[PDB]
Amino acid sequence: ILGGREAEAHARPYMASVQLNGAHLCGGVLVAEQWVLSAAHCLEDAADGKVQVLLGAHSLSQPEPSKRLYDVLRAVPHPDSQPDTIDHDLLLLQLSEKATLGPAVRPLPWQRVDRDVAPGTLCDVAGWGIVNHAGRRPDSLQHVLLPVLDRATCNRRTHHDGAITERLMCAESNRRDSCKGDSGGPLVCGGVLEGVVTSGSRVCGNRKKPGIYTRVASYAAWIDSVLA
Ligand SMILES: CC(C)CC(=O)Nc1cccc(-c2cccc(CN)c2)c1
Repeated sequence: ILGGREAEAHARPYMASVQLNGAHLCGGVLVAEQWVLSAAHCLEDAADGKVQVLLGAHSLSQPEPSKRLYDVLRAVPHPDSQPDTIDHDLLLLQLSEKATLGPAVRPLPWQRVDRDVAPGTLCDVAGWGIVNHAGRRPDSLQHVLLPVLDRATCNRRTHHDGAITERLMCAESNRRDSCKGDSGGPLVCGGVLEGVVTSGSRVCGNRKKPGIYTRVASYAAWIDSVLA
């Protein structure tokens, strides 16, 4: 998260760190007792690494009573996701067991009704991704409020050039932005999960290249079907 602030410890009890070989790789969101939603691009290149999900965390390194590391039983990428596109970039991770629910570990309800978030609406984005242009990685969870950008402006030639489908939304990226290591984490509007961070492009914090988020409501039938 560029241009954000440290979050309040455990105020986002849905927040998950998706880990490869003991290190934070991607954000994720606890959406049911046994399932975490993240981005499909995260698991390309996992190949024989230890894939785990850290729940109940604030600091990645320091000990905390609520922190617990879970193994993944099953990972289900959306079947139309591909490494060279930004489309359908969702991943569902089934934990080895039901997560232990508590003040610091709780699922976040997600939008099932396919309606665009209105432009200008401020949405909360959180993660352990990099926090500046010198590559600094934070120890503790960061967050930022970003205004939703309307799809037609997002789709102009100077911005993302028709790439933003009805299944994607954008937010302003002017010095405040999701960045490397925030992928798969939550965009929350009205207290509900509306988006999952994705990227087509390496650039962060450039007004001309808005952040892109996969609209979970757009995949509501697929999500339900995998959760059953
Ligand atoms: C960590 C893997 C999923 C590989 C990957 O995609 N890396 C990578 C590198 C630089 C910027 C970003 C990136 C992420 C989230 C948002 C944005 C821009 N808003 C950029 C992403």
